[PDB]
Amino acid sequence: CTAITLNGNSNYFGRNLDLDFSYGEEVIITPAEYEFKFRKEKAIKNHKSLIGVGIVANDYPLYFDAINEDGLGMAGLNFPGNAYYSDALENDKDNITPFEFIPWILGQCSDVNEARNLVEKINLINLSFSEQLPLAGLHWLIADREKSIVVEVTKSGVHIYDNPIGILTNNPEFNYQMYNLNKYRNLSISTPQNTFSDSVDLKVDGTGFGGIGLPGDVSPESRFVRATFSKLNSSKGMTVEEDITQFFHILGTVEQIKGVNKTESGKEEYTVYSNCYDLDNKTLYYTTYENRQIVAVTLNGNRLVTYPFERKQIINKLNLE
Amino acid sequence: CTAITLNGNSNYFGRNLDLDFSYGEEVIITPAEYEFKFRKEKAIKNHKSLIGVGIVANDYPLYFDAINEDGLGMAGLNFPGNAYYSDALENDKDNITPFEFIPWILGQCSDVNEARNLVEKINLINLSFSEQLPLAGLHWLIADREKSIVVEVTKSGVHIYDNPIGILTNNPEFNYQMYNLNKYRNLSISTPQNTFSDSVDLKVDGTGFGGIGLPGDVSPESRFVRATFSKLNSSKGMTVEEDITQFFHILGTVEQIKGVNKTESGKEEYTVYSNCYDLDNKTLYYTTYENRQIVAVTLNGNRLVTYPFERKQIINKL
Amino acid sequence: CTAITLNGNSNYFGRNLDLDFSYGEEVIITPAEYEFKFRKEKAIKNHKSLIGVGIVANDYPLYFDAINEDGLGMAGLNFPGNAYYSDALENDKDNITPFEFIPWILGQCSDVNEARNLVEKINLINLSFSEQLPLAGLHWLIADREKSIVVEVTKSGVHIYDNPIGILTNNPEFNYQMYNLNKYRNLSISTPQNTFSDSVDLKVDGTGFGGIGLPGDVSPESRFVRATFSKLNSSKGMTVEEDITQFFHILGTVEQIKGVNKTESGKEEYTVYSNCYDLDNKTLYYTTYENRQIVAVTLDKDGNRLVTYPFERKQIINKL
Amino acid sequence: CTAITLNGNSNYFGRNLDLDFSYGEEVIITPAEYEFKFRKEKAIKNHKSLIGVGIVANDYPLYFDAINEDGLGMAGLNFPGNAYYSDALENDKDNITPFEFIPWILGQCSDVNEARNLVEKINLINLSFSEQLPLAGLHWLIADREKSIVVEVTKSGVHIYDNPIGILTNNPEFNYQMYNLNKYRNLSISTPQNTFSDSVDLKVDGTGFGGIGLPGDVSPESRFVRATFSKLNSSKGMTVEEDITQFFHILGTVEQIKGVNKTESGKEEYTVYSNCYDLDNKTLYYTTYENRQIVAVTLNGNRLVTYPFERKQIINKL
Ligand SMILES: C[C@H](CCC(=O)NCC(=O)O)[C@H]1CC[C@H]2[C@@H]3[C@H](O)C[C@@H]4C[C@H](O)CC[C@]4(C)[C@H]3C[C@H](O)[C@]12C
Ligand SMILES: C[C@H](CCC(=O)NCC(=O)O)[C@H]1CC[C@H]2[C@@H]3[C@H](O)C[C@@H]4C[C@H](O)CC[C@]4(C)[C@H]3C[C@H](O)[C@]12C
Ligand SMILES: C[C@H](CCC(=O)NCC(=O)O)[C@H]1CC[C@H]2[C@@H]3[C@H](O)C[C@@H]4C[C@H](O)CC[C@]4(C)[C@H]3C[C@H](O)[C@]12C
Ligand SMILES: C[C@H](CCC(=O)NCC(=O)O)[C@H]1CC[C@H]2[C@@H]3[C@H](O)C[C@@H]4C[C@H](O)CC[C@]4(C)[C@H]3C[C@H](O)[C@]12C
Repeated sequence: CTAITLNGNSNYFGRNLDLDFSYGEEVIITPAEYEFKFRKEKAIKNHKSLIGVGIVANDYPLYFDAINEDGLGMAGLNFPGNAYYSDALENDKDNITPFEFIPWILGQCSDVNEARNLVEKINLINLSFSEQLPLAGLHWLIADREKSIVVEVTKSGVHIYDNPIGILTNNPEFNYQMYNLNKYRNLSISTPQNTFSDSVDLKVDGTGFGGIGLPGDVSPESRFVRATFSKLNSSKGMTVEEDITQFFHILGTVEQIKGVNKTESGKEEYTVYSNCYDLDNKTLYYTTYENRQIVAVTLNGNRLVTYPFERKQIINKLNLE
Repeated sequence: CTAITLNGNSNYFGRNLDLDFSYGEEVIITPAEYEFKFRKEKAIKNHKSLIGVGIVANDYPLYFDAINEDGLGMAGLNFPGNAYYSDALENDKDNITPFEFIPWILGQCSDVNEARNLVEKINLINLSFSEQLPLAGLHWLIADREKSIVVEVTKSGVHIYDNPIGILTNNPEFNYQMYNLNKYRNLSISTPQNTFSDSVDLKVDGTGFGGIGLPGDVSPESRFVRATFSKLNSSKGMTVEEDITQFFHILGTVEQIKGVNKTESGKEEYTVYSNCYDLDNKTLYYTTYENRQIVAVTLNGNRLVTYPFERKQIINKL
Repeated sequence: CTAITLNGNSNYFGRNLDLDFSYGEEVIITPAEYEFKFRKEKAIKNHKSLIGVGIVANDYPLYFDAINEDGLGMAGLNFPGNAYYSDALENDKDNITPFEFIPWILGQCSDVNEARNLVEKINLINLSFSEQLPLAGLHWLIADREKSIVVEVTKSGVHIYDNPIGILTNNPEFNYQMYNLNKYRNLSISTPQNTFSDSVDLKVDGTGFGGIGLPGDVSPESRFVRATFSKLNSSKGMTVEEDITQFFHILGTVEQIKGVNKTESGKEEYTVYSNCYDLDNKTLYYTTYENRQIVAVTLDKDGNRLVTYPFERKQIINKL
Repeated sequence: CTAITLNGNSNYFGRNLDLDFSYGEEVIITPAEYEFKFRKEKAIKNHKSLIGVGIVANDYPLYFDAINEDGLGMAGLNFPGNAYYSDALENDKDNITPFEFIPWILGQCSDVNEARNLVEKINLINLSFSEQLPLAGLHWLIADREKSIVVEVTKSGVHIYDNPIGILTNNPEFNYQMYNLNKYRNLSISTPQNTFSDSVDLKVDGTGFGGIGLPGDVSPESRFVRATFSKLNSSKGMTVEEDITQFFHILGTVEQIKGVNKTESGKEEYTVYSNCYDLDNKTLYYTTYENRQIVAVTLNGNRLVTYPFERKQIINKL
């Protein structure tokens, strides 16, 4: 997984979902009056509306990522072995499951400071959705038009990090990912000078020599460094449309193609989908492994509204046969 | 630039064009009876038809890359400083300009063996198209449904290589690009064993550790390595559409986004377009920096036929 | 700085000292009845005798590293910015200065277990030796013939780590150094198989291809990785002499030569000295940048006065 | 193997011998009137005196490396599969065996210019010293106080390269090794500026960050890069003693310790010996894997004078 933010003509938030199969992902709109039920807390019948990507099960929106009507976003990314959910209920804290976490925050919070105050006081409980859909360890990026935070709930407690670069992947923990950037300080967007030695006449026979050292593999640390470099150095766009186009290019630099990353099961990890939310305009844009054409749905009831993903390449054919 | 081939349900050939500006390139179809004129050789009045990408100047198709009706493809890629074009004509050679080279081969040859035979008799001469379009240094990938060759014309002469992997980028020369792969033999698609030492407990907290050491930057040698790793390991598709999708993902692994590669001039190098030719079906598929949605035109008079590129993002709004 | 342990025919502990300048360091033996004075604790008049390397100031042994008569070793290595020394006394603790730490542990402890029990009760306090000799940020490797620990005293408190590989350099903190090893699991001492793709005939035209990916620079994390690789894979010696030989080869893999590492002052950081303590035989072996020949000194252990041997800083060449 | 030159207060040449066993190497002085016999050329009764390292078989000095009385040095380094020795005699060339090569050059030449003239008319012939000492592929560094050349005799003939850096290891061929330096131009001896991005506050918590990217392994290409970086940046000494000390520190950067490099035989490759010749003072300095103490012998007869290497650690016990 890779999640990023971008500040341009509007303000954006999005992710690659990286997995060795598809859940049959869809656009899910949760209107204001869809009743959010909680395993261990009281229902909320009136809340902020959400748009995002996930699956519906038992008429519950299982968000992979989403935004709300105020342009606050939240994404769950794989965090195997580091996530620690409590086996105890707290009498003085909201006892919230991981699958309830996106609704709990995006339903009630208009910005990152409100999200942070609510997250500080949460008890994330170790309770699975169902036998079919068991828990797996996550961590979260939470973003608004101004800034982003990382939430990692581990054995040492609820950690909230200011995220100065608006980047997140998988393991390790965020301080380790941020520390890992320090050894790449020498990378550049332009042909560097010969600091190796002015006693040898080193030749440059192409462009891009300044990036040499940037890791190119799809390990989480490599994707965290490559996404950071690509995002922080990406050219400014003239329009919102150029920004969205640029955002999918940034997610592309860390995309996983089928065949380069074979999991323990022997299945191929790949970028199932990519998305870009325009936070200011509350619009979801997405692509899938199978379809390059961007698809847009805007957030404008007590029932979920769903649009299933097209998993076929939609080609503009100029001529037949 | 990066050019690749792929063998799947059908057989493919295509490239990224990486530059700091667009030339206003378009689809050009050159029909059988468009007359090819050469600066130092007899005109060809009747030839194979071409579909490709480039510009039309003075009613002449300046191809960046193209295929013919037989499914033979040819791409010119930047080769600055190494390309050497002769000021001298040779009476025992075909004297051909670099900009005439795609027409000369694709007009006349049905396959790579025929291409190699014609290249073996060539003398690439130092005459520019015009004062406004001077020669730049190029090398070529020539591919059919079965195999590919690289043509590099340098000070030491006309070099033709068998391309065992179907990959080409820019400098250096092909024997250096191929030799450069050897130090990456240890890379893997899978989590490796701890060979570092049995005496320390090294842990894996994520997938993709096998690839650690693959280069990520957009230098030509890094892109040669990354394209090769991505292409040779890419999963087989079950249909031609799955193959075209997979092809565009492979070119995506070595795409240049605006901002990460700033030239001597201070302009941003970027992937202007990406294309995939289906050689067996004679169909061109392409994308542009500005438009993710693939456009297709199939090769099915004596005048150039053109289809301008649309550089606007075509978004499906539900 | 790089500090290592090695287990062979005997058991060894030692370090590179990497600095911009020599500090006039020399061999210092502290005998059993040299009185150890502490700023905030009772003097120790009878203790284990020490042999190590450091400077003498106002008749006090300021050790860079040392062992005791029981073969317990301790080294202080640079840890700038991360080291945090307390401005206050702490209640149920021994209040010990950083310059007193080596005397405090090696004077009283015979093994790592005892060292750990003592460090658990310690508070390192922000008092300098003198105006001319202010405190620098350090962390410590403590080693015996069996095992080693790391001590890092930071803002979050006194941390003690089991050191499963017997390696320490500088920054970052020990959990970061250890985690950083994980990305190198694929390195090998032998020619690897082509796992890149069996669709391309990759050729091997020399030995050492298994190591490709091992970092070669003298940053502290690169030295941590390269020392770990060299030490864990180093061939076993047949004799104690072969072990000592090997130990100096291992420190050599992460030596800093003059010219490759230029500090902010313009001065080059370099390996001032390398040492190997034979813990079982209580013998200090050392080399200097200037002199390749190993010098040996054995633990002068009775008495009450510091005994010192200055470093030979000339190349001692066998002319036939 | 790694061979280097260094220019300081005097001028130096020397090498690491990297192998998985010892031949019982020794110092060999060949006097002026030891008769050099050649399998296919006229004997040389009077020549320049030699001091070097190697073995003596059948009263013949088999040098691994040596200098002569004029301060001209030559070293043979492993070059497996690339070295090609001729199965033909050439009437217009000197037909010299690989094991005669060092005597042929150092015996007759007073500097690298002269060496180049003689190599331009050599034919290295496929003729072994004996059944027990068969030919292995070599290439050569030839060095004087001013400059150095590399000789690689391959399938495509006798190649001679100016060596602008005074470094040699093993494979690949010299143009490939020099080309491979170009991707390291960004390395530095000082803490670099944050060029990665202004928008993130990257921290430096130690010294040596400028070298990040330098390869640390003992592959021939990694040793070439590392030796080059270490030698071109090494600090000047104010004395000859400080130069010799520095020289052993530079070779130490690319030394092979027992255990990190296992040959196809499963034996450990290690730096058997390191040497430093003072070319101006005609003095050999050497260390062995087993003895850190530097040993000196000066070049000051019909007979080889030889001193075995001590392979015991000579420790100063106070
Ligand atoms: C891509 C990863 C895969 C994680 C995983 O299973 N890793 C195991 C591992 O790597 O060891 C995450 C991101 C969003 C996750 C889903 C969302 O949180 C919504 C929902 C939450 C439920 O608790 C479990 C099912 C699921 C569909 C989740 C399945 C899966 O958890 C997803 C899709
Ligand atoms: C500029 C690019 C190569 C990319 C590049 O230079 N990027 C920077 C880099 O990689 O350093 C090349 C590829 C094909 C070339 C064109 C084709 O060969 C057709 C035609 C050939 C004429 O001789 C000169 C004009 C031109 C339009 C050429 C202009 C230009 O020469 C092109 C479009
Ligand atoms: C000053 C250097 C730190 C290295 C460094 O960063 N210098 C290069 C530079 O400044 O660029 C340290 C390393 C070991 C230190 C000594 C040892 O820790 C022992 C002892 C400890 C006392 O607390 C202070 C005096 C001193 C002699 C210390 C003096 C000095 O504090 C030394 C020698
Ligand atoms: C094999 C080594 C180089 C080290 C090596 O091969 N590396 C191990 C590896 O990388 O596998 C070379 C260097 C000098 C060579 C010798 C000298 O040229 C002198 C002499 C030359 C004779 O033609 C063959 C025997 C020999 C003793 C040679 C044996 C052997 O040919 C030597 C000693």
